[PDB]
Order: sequence, then C-alpha cells, then structure tokens
Amino acid sequence: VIPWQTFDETIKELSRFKQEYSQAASVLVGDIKTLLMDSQDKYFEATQTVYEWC
Amino acid sequence: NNASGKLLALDSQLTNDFSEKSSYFQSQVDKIRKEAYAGAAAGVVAGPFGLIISYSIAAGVVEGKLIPELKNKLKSVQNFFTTLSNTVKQANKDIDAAKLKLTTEIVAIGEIKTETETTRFYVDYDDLMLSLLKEAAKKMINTCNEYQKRH
Repeated sequence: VIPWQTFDETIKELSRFKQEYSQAASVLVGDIKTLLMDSQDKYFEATQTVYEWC
Repeated sequence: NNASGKLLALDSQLTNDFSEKSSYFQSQVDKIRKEAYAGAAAGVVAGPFGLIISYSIAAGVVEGKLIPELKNKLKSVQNFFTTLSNTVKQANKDIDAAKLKLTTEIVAIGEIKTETETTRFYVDYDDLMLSLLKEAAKKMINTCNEYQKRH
C-alpha cells in the first residue's frame, strides 16, 4: 500500500547521476589547473630569457 | 603543478559529496519514522492498552533518542567539512607563496647575470685601460655587495 522500494530506487538513481558527473568533472578541471600553471611557468621562462638577452 | 591540481579536484568532490550526504540524512530520517510508526500500528492485536503502550514506546524512543543522535552526527560531519576546507585553503596559500619566492629569486639572479655577461663581452676588446670596462667592473662590485647584504 506504500511504495517505499520504488521511492528508494528513484532517490538512489538521482543521487548516482550526480555522483558520476561530479567524479567526471573534478578530475578534468584539476587537469586544466595543472596545464594553466605549467603554461605560466613556460611564459615566465621565455620572457625572462629574452629580457636577460636584451 | 600536479599537486596544485589534485588539491582542487579533491575540494570540488568534497563540496559535492557533503551536500549529497546532507540530502541522504533527510531521506533516511523519514524512513526511520515510517518504520517506527508503521510497526507500532500492530498494537491492535490487544485492546486500547496495547495500542497506547506501543505508540508511547515508538514516540518516546524514536523522538527522544534516535533523531537527536543523528542530528549530532550530522553536526560532527559539518565540523569535519569546515576543518578540511580550511586545510585545503591553507595548502593553496603555501604553494602560491613558495612559487612567488622562487620566481623573485630567479629575477634577482638575472639582474646579476646581465652585468656579468656585459663585462665578459667588454673584456674582448683587449684593452684593459678602457674606461667602459672600468665602469662595468665598478658596477658589478656594487651589485655583488648589494646581493651579499641581502643574504
């Protein structure tokens, strides 16, 4: 008379969607952060080399 | 640079999973109340005595011991989340301060290497009494003494 198992299955499905996409997005944003810091290190090295030559 | 990305990838997962536990709490408290006030309705096998002595046990035990203990556990989870967020926020400041400390010293060493290379090229005129090489050496002496005063 009270459908509790379908309620639990719906809650677990709508939670599993969000868990999956948080786990998928966090690693990719953390990789973009590393790339953006390595680019700044290469930029600093190149501009400092040209400045020291000039 | 790798740890400075792993730290952000941990922080975002933390801030999402805290909310997905805070919703699980409210979805589970209602399940406890459903099971308690549904099992307590089987006190109709006795008279009116057997009904009140079941609803009194249910609405005493569940509403006085099981719900505030879960609220205290949720409060402990909140305090843990705040502490770990402050730890991540401090680690970012440490990494950024270390990187700035290294790049400032790279620039300060380049300011010496420029004058050293200039004096090395001024030597190649094969004229030791050239006033320009004398002025370059007098500039390098002041630069080296001002570097040694800093360390």
